[PDB]
Amino acid sequence: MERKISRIHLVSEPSITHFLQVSWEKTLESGFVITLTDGHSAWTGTVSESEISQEADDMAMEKGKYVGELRKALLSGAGPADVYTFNFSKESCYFFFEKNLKDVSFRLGSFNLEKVENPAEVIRELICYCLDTIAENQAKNEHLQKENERLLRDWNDVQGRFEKCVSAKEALETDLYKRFILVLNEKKTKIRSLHNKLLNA
Amino acid sequence: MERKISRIHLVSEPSITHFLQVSWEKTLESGFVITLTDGHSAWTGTVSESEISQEADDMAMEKGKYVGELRKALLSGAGPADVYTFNFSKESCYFFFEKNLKDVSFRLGSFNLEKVENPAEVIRELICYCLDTIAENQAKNEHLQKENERLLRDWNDVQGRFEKCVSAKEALETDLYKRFILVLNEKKTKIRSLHNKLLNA
Amino acid sequence: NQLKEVFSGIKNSNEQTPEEMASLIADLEYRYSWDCSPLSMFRRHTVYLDSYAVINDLSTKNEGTRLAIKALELRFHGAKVVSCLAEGVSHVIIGEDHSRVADFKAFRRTFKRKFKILKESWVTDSIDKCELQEENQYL
Repeated sequence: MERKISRIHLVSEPSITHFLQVSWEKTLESGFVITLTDGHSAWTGTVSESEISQEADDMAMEKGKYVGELRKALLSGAGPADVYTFNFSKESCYFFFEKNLKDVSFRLGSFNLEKVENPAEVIRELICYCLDTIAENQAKNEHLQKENERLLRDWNDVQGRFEKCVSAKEALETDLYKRFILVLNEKKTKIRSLHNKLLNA
Repeated sequence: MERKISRIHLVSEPSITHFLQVSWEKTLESGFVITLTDGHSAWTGTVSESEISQEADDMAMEKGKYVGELRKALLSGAGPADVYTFNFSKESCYFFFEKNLKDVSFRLGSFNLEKVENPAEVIRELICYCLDTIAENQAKNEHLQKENERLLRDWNDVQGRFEKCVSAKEALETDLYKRFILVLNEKKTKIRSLHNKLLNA
Repeated sequence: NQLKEVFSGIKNSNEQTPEEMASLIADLEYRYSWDCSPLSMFRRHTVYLDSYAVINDLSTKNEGTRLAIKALELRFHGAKVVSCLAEGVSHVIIGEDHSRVADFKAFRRTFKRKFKILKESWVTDSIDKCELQEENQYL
């Protein structure tokens, strides 16, 4: 069970903004439930799998593209170049959404909703869910920050250890090579002395 | 500007949850605004620095301690060993909260809230603020998770690099020692040849 | 065992300087053709990193990235990591940030001796091979 909340500004009433929550079990292919609210009244509707199939058949549109467009519009997936317009009529209890492109609008979907007996329950549930999600996000942020701090400390420890290793390697190399060059210089001096003695005799 | 929402259960109606939001400019000491809503109607009130100071003086406690207790109560900061009772008389439009403690009720605060004629606007504003907060938290969490993944990858890379470096360090000494022994043996052969030539001469 | 005992006999020797020690090491490698060893093959080449937000400044270190560990690995293998962009620099490594490639090219043109532009992935790939891969594929 997953629910997503979005804000829509109806062209009929641009000043006011409505909140629509869509709840689905696993995917929208099997339908879902949409609840629209304005702060004073609420409407509810169901788009169960049968309704989605009927709409797709009526529109003669591919199911994959249908679900993709639903993801883009209902879940607020619209891109920068994609604009969708929603219009809800309470007198007819209808709610239809379309896409505007190249100054021409293509109908995308239309549903029917029934006014709930009382909106207070819907408002309270929405606010409770929002607060719970905020608390969960706060907890996740704290945990991620602690993990990031631990990881940064570990990286600093690694850097220090590698610095120590490279310094030790360099020191060992220079010391051993200095000893070797000293020994070789002594050997070369002896070689030169022996060569001079051989030349003498 | 800071705001904090919380859920409470009024003793008058222990069946629904009322959402109260406390908004303060910079700190709770300077004052705050309390807005309580049950999802249908909203009551707004304000408390200033003078009122808080008078309340602290009346109850004979330090201003800091009283402010801390007020934050613990209203802002949902209650710990494990504490409980508070909030009651709002709608007929008198009088809200007040007390600290229940082992069959002893202590009045903690009391305000007079005036019902607002447009609860829809405040409900929509609260919902919009919650949506913005959750969106910002989700974006921050995603960014932090990406940073953590990057740091983990870097840590694995550097750890493997250190493993290889330390593995090669031990063989470094053996290799240079073998090279030194080889060159010294060559010098040994040269000096032996020179000595043999000198003896022959 | 004899060589170890002889080396242990010497007490200490700290009379030379890093430049003199590097020159002596390079001379020994050239004389005895010891350049085929897996390490110390970067000794003849000086290496620079783009770890500073502003070129030739010692107060803007960008520590906290993969560049530092890359430089440390290069130095361990034998590369001479130099902190001042002298005219004698021969190898320069630039990471994912290519903003200052033009400045590096201009500096290379100005300098009498040109240093080939190199990337961080080249050394990362070359460590496993322990050989100097052609820079034409990583310019």
